[PDB]
Amino acid sequence: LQPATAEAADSYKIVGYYPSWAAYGRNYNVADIDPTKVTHINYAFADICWNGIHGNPDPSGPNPVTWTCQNEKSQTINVPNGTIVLGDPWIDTGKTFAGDTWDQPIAGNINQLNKLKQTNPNLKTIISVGGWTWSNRFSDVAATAATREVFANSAVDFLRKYNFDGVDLDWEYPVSGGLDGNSKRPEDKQNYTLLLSKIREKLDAAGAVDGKKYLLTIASGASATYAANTELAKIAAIVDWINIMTYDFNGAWQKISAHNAPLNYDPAASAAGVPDANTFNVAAGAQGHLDAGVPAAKLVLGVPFYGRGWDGCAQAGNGQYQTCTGGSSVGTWEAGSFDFYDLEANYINKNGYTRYWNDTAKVPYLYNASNKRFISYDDAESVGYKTAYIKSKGLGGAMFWELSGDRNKTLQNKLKADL
Repeated sequence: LQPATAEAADSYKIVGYYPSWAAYGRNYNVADIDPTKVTHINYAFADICWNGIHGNPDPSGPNPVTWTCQNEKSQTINVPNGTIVLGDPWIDTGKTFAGDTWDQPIAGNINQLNKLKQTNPNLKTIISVGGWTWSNRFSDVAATAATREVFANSAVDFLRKYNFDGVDLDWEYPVSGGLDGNSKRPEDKQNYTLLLSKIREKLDAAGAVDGKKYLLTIASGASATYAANTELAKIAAIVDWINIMTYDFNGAWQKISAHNAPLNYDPAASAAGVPDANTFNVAAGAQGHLDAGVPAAKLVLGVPFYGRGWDGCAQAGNGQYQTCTGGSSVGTWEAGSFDFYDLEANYINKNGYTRYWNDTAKVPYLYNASNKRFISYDDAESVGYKTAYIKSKGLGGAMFWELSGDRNKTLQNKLKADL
């Protein structure tokens, strides 16, 4: 091949999440990933040790379980409070896969991520810490110098041991929001910035020693409250980029149906009383970061490779913005949510579900008139509007949750084609 012409686009990021638990019943393994579709993979998740255990027993979350803090062999370790630990040692580093032999330090999903690099040397891997279920100790870590130091040094340790290229903090969320059982403080706003600065300090030193650049990112909330509760301009100066979670704006937890990731404001949503319709859309979320002073190149737009549904929605408006009986009792792996590949096989203009298009919000939805279910989702067309927005605003690229939900690579192919 002739050496290809360089274009500004050559530089968009495509950051795909891989959830560690996909390797269980979902039967979607790291080795199933096509690395050519992404620039970075965020591995979800590592956790934080506190008093020798980790996890979150909050019963309002989907996985109310704790475990001892362990090493890569699933043996209990004694580490200081605030240490980043493997979230699920067995699947992360213990299970063997094709190519593994007895004579290697680690196996599991993480070694398979490193194999994807060997085969696809342009790929970078990033460990994501936290998320919805494991955000309960961030406030405690960020609250004092000593635990910020422990956490930052442990991020270097983890990256070095497991050959990650970077670390990503998914604190959901500083100050307010997230699961009720999360530790929270007003000072989370300033403390988060200092946590990030300390991590950058340690990554800068480690990179100088190790002969490389280590990356630091966060996943941010898209609401105005998140922006008010964080120092986005200061964060942006420290991190390599921010992955904004421009999705989960509406879902099975509310009675009025609406969109998971509407791109633009639809006046009809406000007329319907959809909570926060004015601001709960992708463009408003991204614009809030730009308005705060986040450079566009440091803003990577989150895109969902799943939808959300409701049961018992009236026929009016084809189910859209209607007061339904509740969240959908059906879902691909958990009630209320639908992976895109499942939608492709079983729902989009199939089995009584008819597709409709909201041309203001620029997203599709399904309504089954016989059974009254409504599903908001994203498809190739709506992803195309989201990439058009990325390009128009000069954003850094796209992030998506998550690889196992896009099994046919339909949405990945769209991102690739557009970015």
